[PDB]
Amino acid sequence: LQMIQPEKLLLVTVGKTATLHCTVTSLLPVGPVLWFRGVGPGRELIYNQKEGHFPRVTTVSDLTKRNNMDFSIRISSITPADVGTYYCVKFRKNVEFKSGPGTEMALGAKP
Amino acid sequence: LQMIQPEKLLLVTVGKTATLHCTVTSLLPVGPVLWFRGVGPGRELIYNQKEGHFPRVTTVSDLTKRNNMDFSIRISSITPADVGTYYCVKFRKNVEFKSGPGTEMALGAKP
Repeated sequence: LQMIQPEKLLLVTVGKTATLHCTVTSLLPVGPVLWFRGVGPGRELIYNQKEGHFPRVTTVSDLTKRNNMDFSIRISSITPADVGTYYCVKFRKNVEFKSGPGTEMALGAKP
Repeated sequence: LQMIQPEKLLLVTVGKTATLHCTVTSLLPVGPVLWFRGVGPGRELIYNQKEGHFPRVTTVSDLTKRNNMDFSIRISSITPADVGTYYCVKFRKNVEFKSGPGTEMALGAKP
């Protein structure tokens, strides 16, 4: 199982919706995929399919589909507060199993 | 009519599929949306819905839908040759009507 995050970095501007791409290369082992900003114990939960309310986040694909492998998310209304590295992380049934390499979100000036 | 490209820059690595996002804020005037790499007379056509064959390119949404406003594309198999600024451009029936601000694709080292 690999957690693929094709984009190392996104440069976004304030107000935009940013899409963070993540794919899994295997449907087993069984477990949820979570999104976090940062690593280590202080990291922030960004999305959990399993449960919770994430009003700024939507999923590109239907995570409840049996053979879904797309864990990409859209985060709306980006502010300077959102800069960081976002990790797509697979858990086993929970304990962390594998993490993606992270996608850095950086903030840029409007054209 | 605005041509929105939320991401100023994508840092991608070799072999990845990169997604270039573009949305139009209006369905009129009538005309096709093309993708180019670069600006000016020397610019390279990257995608044309109207016609042509672009084996490395797929569209995120169905461009033949009446009320489609999503002109985002996926370019597979990125190499250093793909670095540049990609512009989503609306034509009128053709003459260029409006361009997006461009999304730069840069190449990064693998994690």
